[PDB]
Amino acid sequence: SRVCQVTGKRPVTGNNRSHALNATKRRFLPNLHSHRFWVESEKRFVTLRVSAKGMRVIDKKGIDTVLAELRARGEKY
Amino acid sequence: AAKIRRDDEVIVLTGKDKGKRGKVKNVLSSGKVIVEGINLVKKHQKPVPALNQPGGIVEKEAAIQVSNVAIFNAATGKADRVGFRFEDGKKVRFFKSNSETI
Amino acid sequence: HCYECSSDCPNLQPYFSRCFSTPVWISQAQGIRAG
Amino acid sequence: MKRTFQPSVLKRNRSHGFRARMATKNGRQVLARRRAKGRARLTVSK
Amino acid sequence: RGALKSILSELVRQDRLIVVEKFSVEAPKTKLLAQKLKDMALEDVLIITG
RNA sequence: UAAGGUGAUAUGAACCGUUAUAACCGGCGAUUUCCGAAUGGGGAAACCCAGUGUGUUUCGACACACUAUCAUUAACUGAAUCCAUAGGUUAAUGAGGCGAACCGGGGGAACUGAAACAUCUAAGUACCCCGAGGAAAAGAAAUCAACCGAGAUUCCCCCAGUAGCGGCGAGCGAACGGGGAGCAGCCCAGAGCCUGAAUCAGUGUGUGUGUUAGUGGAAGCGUCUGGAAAGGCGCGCGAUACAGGGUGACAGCCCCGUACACAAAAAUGCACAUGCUGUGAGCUCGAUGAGUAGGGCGGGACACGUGGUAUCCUGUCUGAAUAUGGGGGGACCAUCCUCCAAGGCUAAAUACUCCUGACUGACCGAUAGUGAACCAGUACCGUGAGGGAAAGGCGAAAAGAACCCCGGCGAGGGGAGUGAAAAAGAACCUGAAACCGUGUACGUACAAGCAGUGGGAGCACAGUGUGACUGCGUAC
Repeated sequence: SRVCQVTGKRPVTGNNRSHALNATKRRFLPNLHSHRFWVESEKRFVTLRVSAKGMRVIDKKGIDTVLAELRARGEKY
Repeated sequence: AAKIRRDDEVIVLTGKDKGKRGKVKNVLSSGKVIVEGINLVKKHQKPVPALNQPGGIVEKEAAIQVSNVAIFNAATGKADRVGFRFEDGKKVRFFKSNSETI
Repeated sequence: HCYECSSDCPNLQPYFSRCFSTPVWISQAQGIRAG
Repeated sequence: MKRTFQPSVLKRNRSHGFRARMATKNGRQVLARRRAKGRARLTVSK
Repeated sequence: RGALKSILSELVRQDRLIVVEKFSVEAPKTKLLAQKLKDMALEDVLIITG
């Protein structure tokens, strides 16, 4: 399902509002891509369907620090 | 704790035999009590080919209510009520009005 | 001697009231010309 | 002529049978609604 | 309060208020109180104590 | 705890027990087929087919046990590939399923209202899903207030149908402040001295107290009617008990109870006392939660529909300061008040009732009250989801009609009998009306129509019934 593996961004729902304010239901899907991140600890590549907000969490916090927050959470990678 | 038991010479307080004295034959389940020679009815007993093929108008005794009898005291001469005391670790039926054990 | 049976109605109409009333499917009366 | 009900136990038990009802979420809700009603026969089965 | 003041005013009119100074009974026994109002000449009564 | 029992329709039959295990009631224990999460694989539930152990074997076999998947962890051995992973196996743990409502979260209508309708409404409702607990959630100020101050959340009453929002329409609708219910605050981002230092848990004896069987209970007789007395009349007695029920009619005193006084092998709820184990105090200091706050865009939530509009949430794109700093105070700014976000836990007041116990009712009384007073979610109906009835009363007690007649060894009936009553006979209390008969009185076979009404003979009864002829007269 369209969930970021680092930030946990679900698709959220909301409205389309026209210029005549007609509300109709839509979904704000997260900007998800599967990307392979190089870890020098594990000496491998690891792929993660991550949002583009999550790609910024990874290089700001570290890729070891992000994965440590996934094994201690319950995600599988 | 029954106040009216298997073989007690009782007296009837109510209902067409008011005053008559007989002995209990068997206490049934539903508060009905057979008294000997007291509550006589007239059963038109149908003869079946076996099993008491005498099929007369059999006169048996019907069940009377257990509250309509009282135990005959006979040491006062009157009907009398029952209480329950403990003598010698046994629950003891005793008469009212003279407190003495049955 | 197991007598005084009832009047078992049809198992079609669940409102025994109209069980013997109308079939309750199609009402075909066809000759109506009003213009 | 040919009426709508042509019985077959195999087509019955594969459509409305207990294992067919217990296969999906919406059939276990059927069986939940028929225990909650108090139904004698739960499915078409026996 | 205007009703109760008007009922108590009427109970002294139809002489159904009797004020005692003490109404007490020694043993907590219904037999004694059953006697309590025979001398008082009461059968249907409401006792109101403080 | 007992003198009676072997559940009910349900009689028997064969028995068991009688003051010490007959049954009954309770606590604990054993047994607990098959299906169903169903778990050894399968399957059209209630069936089919095994695997591997372990026995035992008359050699035909027979038993008992194991064998699900997933999650976490550990052990071993293990590719492409050398390390190493992935994988594979074997263990231990734990999970799943069902459940009426309440609860939190994720999704989310339309009819309707607007007198049409699209913004708005209905309504974040119905529903669907996920998850939890006895409650849940929220919760210890980035809060309000207004220059005074308040001091976590929740709930209730006001504030107030106010301020506002709003095709400024329909409608929506607060806070501040005040009165109450209940009221506890604490941790981690951290190292020292001290060093079980109270805590808060679990487990176990111990006490106090319920729950789960129970025990004792207090007293009335004559008399008349009657089928029968509980009624009437007479005269007593109990009452911390005159709540209720039953008994042949209406019982304080007949029974069961009730008030009251009591009781527990054993297993449990609650407190307390705690011993023993786990967490872990107090003091010195530092530390003070970043892809966050904020912003641009799009939405949503706030009573608040983007409007001048704060605040919150965040899909997307960005991006601080780091206490000498930061948030808020309804656009925004300056003052100066107040607070310290980006970690978490937290009882009570609150909501609910599938279920158990009592208790109550200006609640129902069999077309009512549950759909269901009764073998009712049944009979029936539908492929199915699903729908879904009707049906209570003999009598005080079966004493439920022996026997005799007619009949077809019928059905039904007439006697006889029971009983107060059979016009209580089971198609059974009471038995209305429609509707259908029989008997009797009167009328009626030359008379036209809302059928009555006014007049009215005659006749039949003991005033009633009928009503010839006649005037007027087209139901609701």
